[PDB]
Amino acid sequence: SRYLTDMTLEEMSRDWFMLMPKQKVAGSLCIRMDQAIMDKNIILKANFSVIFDRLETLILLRAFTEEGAIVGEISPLPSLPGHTDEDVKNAVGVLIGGLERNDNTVRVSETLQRFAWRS
Repeated sequence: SRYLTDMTLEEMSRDWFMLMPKQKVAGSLCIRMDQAIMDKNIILKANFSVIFDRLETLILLRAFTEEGAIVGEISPLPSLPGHTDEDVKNAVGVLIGGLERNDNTVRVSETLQRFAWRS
């Protein structure tokens, strides 16, 4: 599989904090985000494996503000016996929705919007 990423090697490994922590689990993927963050522009970016540009498995997804700070993450449990597009889609619905309720403008990367929004 090729690793396909919307974020750099630095960004995908960068550690972060939440001023107001929130967790919800959808798709058996843990969505973690900072509820304090409001009105900002955010880009959702992922790091995942693909087999010839078709998603195999999400590895990690992070939401970055225009300030460059990570303000959210979607991470699978490292113990799922399979993976579906629907899992990632439902989890992206949690993260976009929480940010949107906090009035943020939410952008989605080129590949993420295919398998987690158009699917």
